[PDB]
Amino acid sequence: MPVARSWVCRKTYVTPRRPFEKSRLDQELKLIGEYGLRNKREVWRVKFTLAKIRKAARELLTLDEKDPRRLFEGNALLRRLVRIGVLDEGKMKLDYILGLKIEDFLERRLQTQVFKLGLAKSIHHARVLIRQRHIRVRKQVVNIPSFIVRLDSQKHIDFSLRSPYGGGRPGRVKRKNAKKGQGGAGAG
Amino acid sequence: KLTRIAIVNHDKCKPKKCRQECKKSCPVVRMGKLCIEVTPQSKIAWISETLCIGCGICIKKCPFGALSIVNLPSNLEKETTHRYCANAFKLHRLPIPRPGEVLGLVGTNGIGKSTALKILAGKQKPNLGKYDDPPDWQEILTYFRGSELQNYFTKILEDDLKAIIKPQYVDQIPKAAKGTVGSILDRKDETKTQAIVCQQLDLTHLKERNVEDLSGGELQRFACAVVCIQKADIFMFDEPSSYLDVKQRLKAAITIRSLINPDRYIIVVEHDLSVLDYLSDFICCLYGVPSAYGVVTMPFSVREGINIFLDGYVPTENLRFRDASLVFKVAETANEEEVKKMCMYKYPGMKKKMGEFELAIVAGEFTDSEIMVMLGENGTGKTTFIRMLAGRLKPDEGGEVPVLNVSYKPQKISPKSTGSVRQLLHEKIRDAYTHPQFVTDVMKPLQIENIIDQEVQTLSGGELQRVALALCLGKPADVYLIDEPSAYLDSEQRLMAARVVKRFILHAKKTAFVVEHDFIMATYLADRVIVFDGIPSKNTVANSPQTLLAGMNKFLSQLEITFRRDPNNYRPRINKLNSIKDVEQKKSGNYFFLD
Amino acid sequence: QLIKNGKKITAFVPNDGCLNFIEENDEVLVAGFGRKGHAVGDIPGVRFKVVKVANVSLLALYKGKKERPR
Amino acid sequence: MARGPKKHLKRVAAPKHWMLDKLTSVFAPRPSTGPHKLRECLPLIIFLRNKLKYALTGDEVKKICMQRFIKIDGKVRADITYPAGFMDVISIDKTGENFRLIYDTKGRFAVHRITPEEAKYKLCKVRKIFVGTKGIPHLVTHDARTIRYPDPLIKMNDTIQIDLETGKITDFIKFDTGNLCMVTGGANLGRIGVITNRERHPGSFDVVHVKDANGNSFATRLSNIFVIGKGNKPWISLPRGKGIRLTIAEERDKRLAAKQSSG
RNA sequence: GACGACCCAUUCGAACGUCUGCCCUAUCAACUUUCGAUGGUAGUCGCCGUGCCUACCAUGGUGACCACGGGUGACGGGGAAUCAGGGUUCGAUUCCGGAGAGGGAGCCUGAGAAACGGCUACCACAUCCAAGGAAGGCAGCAGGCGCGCAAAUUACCCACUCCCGACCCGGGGAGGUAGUGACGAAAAAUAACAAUACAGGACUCUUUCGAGGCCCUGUAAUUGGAAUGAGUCCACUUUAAAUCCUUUAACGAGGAUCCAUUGGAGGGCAAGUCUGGUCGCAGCAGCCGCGGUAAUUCCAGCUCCAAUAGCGUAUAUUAAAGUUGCUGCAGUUAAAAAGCUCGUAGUUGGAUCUUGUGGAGGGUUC
RNA sequence: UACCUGGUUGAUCCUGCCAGUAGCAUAUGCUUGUCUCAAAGAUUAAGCCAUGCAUGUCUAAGUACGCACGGCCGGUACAGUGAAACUGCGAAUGGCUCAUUAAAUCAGUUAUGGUUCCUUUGGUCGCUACUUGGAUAACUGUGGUAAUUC
Ligand code: SF4
Ligand code: SF4
Repeated sequence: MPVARSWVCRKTYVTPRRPFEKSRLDQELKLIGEYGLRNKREVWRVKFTLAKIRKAARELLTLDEKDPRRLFEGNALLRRLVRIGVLDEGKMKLDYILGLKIEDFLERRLQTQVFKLGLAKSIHHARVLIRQRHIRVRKQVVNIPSFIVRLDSQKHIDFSLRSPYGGGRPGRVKRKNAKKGQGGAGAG
Repeated sequence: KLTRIAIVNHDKCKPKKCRQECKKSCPVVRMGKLCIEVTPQSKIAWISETLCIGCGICIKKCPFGALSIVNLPSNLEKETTHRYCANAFKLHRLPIPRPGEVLGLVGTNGIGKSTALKILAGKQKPNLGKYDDPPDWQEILTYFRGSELQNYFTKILEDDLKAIIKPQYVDQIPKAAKGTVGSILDRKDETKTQAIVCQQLDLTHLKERNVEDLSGGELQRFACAVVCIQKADIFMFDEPSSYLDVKQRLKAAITIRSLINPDRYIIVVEHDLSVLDYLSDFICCLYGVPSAYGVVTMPFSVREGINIFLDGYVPTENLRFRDASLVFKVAETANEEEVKKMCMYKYPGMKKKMGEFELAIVAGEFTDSEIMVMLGENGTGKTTFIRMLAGRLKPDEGGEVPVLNVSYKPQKISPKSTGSVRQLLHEKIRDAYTHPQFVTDVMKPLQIENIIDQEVQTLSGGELQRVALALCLGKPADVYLIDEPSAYLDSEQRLMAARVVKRFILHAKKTAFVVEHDFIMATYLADRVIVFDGIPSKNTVANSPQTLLAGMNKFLSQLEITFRRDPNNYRPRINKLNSIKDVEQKKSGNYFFLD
Repeated sequence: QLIKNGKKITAFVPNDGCLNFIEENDEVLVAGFGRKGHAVGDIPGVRFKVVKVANVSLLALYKGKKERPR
Repeated sequence: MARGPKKHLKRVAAPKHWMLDKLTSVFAPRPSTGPHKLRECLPLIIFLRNKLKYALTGDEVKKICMQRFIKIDGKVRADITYPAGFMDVISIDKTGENFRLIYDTKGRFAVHRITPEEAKYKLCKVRKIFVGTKGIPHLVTHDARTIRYPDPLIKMNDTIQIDLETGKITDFIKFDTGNLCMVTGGANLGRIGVITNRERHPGSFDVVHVKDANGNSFATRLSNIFVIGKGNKPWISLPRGKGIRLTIAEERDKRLAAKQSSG
């Protein structure tokens, strides 16, 4: 039967062709350990978005200089890399897109920024503060550690207003310990 | 899961041309067991109902389509609504009720009938087979989601609709409830309904008599009358047809079929001969093994559903293999002894009264070779005409006292014993002559746990009639006295209750007087017959005994009812109140045929 | 012997002692041996293996998770 | 099977210029049979619900029309799927406003409000000329209007002006070089320019060359050219952007520079 | 104003015709033809052109540039999977076109049907009967039997999207809502941090020994306080009425539970030349190979490896395959040049027939 | 990401295939906490089907003597709400499946100067008469058949 639904979706990563290559295994584990990730799929996502960026820049570099399509799509791809802080304003040409690395994108995650901005004591503590509703971006409580921070959004990371750090009510442990402590005198 | 068997039931089967390839392709035959038997010039093959497994390999390889699978019933563990106790009976499926039409249930006795009605009425609740922490109206009303029962059960919980049910056993009514003469009916849920039922159920008795005065044929009509005057949205009629006369079964069906119209639900169940196909609009059938489990079919139309039970025995669901049209004395045989030795008990007439009611008997013959059937309507007092014998009332002011010994079985029983029925067998000798009087009756089918040594206070009332018959047959007599012997018996064991008495008495050289409503019992037992006439509860006479062709034609003529019988299945059927068959029969004076 | 064609097959039974579960005149589910119709290893002329017995898996019987219903 | 005419329209099969969403539904309004082709009209329900937003559902459109508020070419229409099209006027006398249907330069109908003295006439393209019984001459327009006794100078492809209270001809523009036109089909849909050459073929299609206000040049089949003014000046008021069709790089630069859309 | 009708023009179409485009097969080479095959003249029939059909006449029409015949687990297209460049395989399936309502045939009504939720008959099934008769078509939505390796509830509503009628009002298993659902896709928990003892390594004082030392690991007898949703459950919000999600009061964590699995550890290919049992047996092993009394490979304990809310196996198919080769293979000896020569179609085919000065944009002439 | 590795020998260099490696879509095994999407009796049998539903419809404006309900009293055609029945329109669209079908269907491209067309929209609508005829349905009344939307 006809229906008002839609069926558009896609995959966001690819698996490596050699399963047990020693040189590949420890390189991926060093990226997991330095950035505080959960699994290999979380690294293979970032390699796939970089590969699609380089595949587009390598096409536009074939066309003549000042071709109408090379002018329009090239200016759009370069603006969009600067907006997330991955590329320097002082560089700004397609030739420098081919010089980017995976560690340029892993540094722009909210989990990395919560640790580097000094709201947390480790890259492993930062993920737990985000996922437990303690942190805020501009006006909004955010709950997703892989959120990518825009260059004007950068100076507006903070604690939540309804949180035991940030100026809110105490948690359920401190409330129970105080209650039963006063009850130690009797009638509580 | 289901058991499966191959069947060779095809016409013009051809061992002469098929090269016997069904025999050669069977794996059970390849492993060296005789599952298929056939050879050239034999007429039709034989196939084992127990060595066979449900694989279906031979069916692909017969040159003609002569062979196919049927399923057989098994203990499937699917769809269990309720279980009776730990390790006991399984109900399986439940039917769906529909408004503004009549649903009829059918099947053998004990198969799960009354427990479905109790669940639908909300007097029981389903438990899904869980014995420990059983469900309560939360998992129930979630187990039913996606079905019509979901939107139904929520209304009986919220009081948006309410239910009422006629008792299975009506002899409890005079003990379970009380009032004066008349008043027990007067104070029910509406007034106007009581005045209109007076045209179609007989209300002459209850304005003169107490409820504990009543006969079983008054109590059935009183149970039907008192349910029709109450307010409900759903009504259930468990056996509206026991202790009830051939004319009165039609009158009872008519006053049930008037309830239907104003968006109300109705469910009915019977073991009948000729009236369920006047009362119902749809049929459901129950199948299984009665001490252990039952299962409910999808619904059928009336004529179709009756044929699936009584002429043929397999439903559209590709299953049952059982009933084989057991609806008549199908063999039509006679081959027994003719003897000129005889003894005589001939007696004079009398006049008598049980109340404000005139009764009389004419003088006549009685003799040692014969069984006498008694014919006449309910309220003709004829249970008291049996009770004269063995001397309990008016022994010698007309009639005569018995020369030695007489044995008696009553139509009303209310038991008073303790511990087991087993000790009551001391009243008879069992080992000296084991069949038919015990092994083909008390122990049939399957030698079941339900009867062997139970208390009569937990025994079923339909099995209590069987053991009460089996006990009273045990003592010596010249005469045996019987009334209502078919009460609460299904069609299989009605013929066994007729066989167990006639096959015994005709070889013992002994007598009986017997009383029945049911046509099949009367036409098989009799060799001479007695007929009553007059006005019920006012003035009635018992006639001199007659030959069967003289007796029953006068009885059917007095009822203004006449019969048809079918050549393909022997089922006896009623003709409607006016018809070409009715006028062609009553101008001829013949009321039954091919006898 | 296969149900849909009535033709005959021989099949291997994996693992130590699994032949004790199989009995006779009952249903098995059978699968390929891993080489697209050719034989495998030291076994001469066997192209198939058993995977299910009477609607229970040989792995669930062998690891003690289930038993044959009787 | 197909045993007669169809009476439904699937939403992915509907004309692209209506801009219907993907996920509310399976069906779209089938335009009522009438003066304009199914591919070339705007159903009245899409104008009231989706463009002007006076109603949130099709039932709120039905109970606007049944109160007799809506006029098309000066006639009251109660049908919610009536096929309005190019050069028609819609009047809503209760709110006090008037509209004309004209193409936006991206090839879709703009909303275009007009003064009540300009709501008194419309422009019509000539489709046919013929002579009936007793020698009486007849004219046919692009919107199915039939006129008796036209001026004998009015020929094929010309534009005529009519007053809506009486339906009679007032004035006309000849098809010839140097006159202003709008493009009503193909890829050049919604552009405006002056006619600069006509190239003709005996059998098959003639081709017209048109010149822009900014000096761009474009061409189309003669069936797509509608004349709107003698020489350089139009006989109707024109919407924002005036048919100039700027490219995606010019459109980016004005959107950044002007800071419009609440920047 | 409403309704109605003959004729033009519109709109929605329908029907017939033009040009170019197709999977395998020669163990299919000749085919069609008053039993209309190709064409001409007059007519009949039809909504209209026409061998559409009839009478008379002529002797034509197609094929190696593959006709005619046979096969197809063949409905066509938009499209889908895989892919350096070139390709190979798939498309019953929500949009568009066609065909059909058990199998064949005939026909009424109407603007429109050779209609099947219309009718008549034969052929195959099959229901009721008082044996005279009467009634039938789920490849609509739910539901059942049979088949098989293989596929969900006989639930609620016209509120939304649209359609039909005489209509602002009635109707809709079209369509919407909830149930089942590890086909498949996106996001993302299962522990964070201090103190203490032992441990690594910088650096300083000192010939060396030893001490001070500051930043990171574990893990045990076991310490300490703080944070939180998974669950339970009141209220608002949600919607036709509800559920779910989001919002918010009250309970909710010390680890021995609020306990992560599926396959492996000789090589290809990440990870034990541990300890007990069996003895060419039981078994393992895609492939090469392990087991015959001191097994790195079987059966088990411990330890370790890989991916992770997922992982293994059977079978079709794309890449790897420059192992079908157009780009781009090979034929002395590994598989393979007709014994030799002529020759029609097909593919391929030698040389030749009007230029430099001047100006613009740009160079130092084109 | 334009890629290879194990296996013919006492050892070497080749030919050549078998086996491994990654994706995709059907079945199947073991395992499972939260949350947003959503395919699903095509493959075999276009095999056979119990029961319920899936197509109807009235305005100020074709025909109102239904005591069916009703008013301030009366028919001045005749009030007013209005079951049933007659008349008009729709039921040829939608939904389901993939059996047949190889110059056929289908796609792009063109043509009716070789045809038909309910409805919508615009033209056109002047070569006993102050109003004719008879006859059916709803309704009332009497029936036939085991049985039907007889
Ligand atoms: S079943 Fe078939 S094959 Fe077997 S004997 Fe009968 S006809 Fe022959
Ligand atoms: S079904 Fe199988 S087992 Fe039964 S008779 Fe046929 S071949 Fe034998």
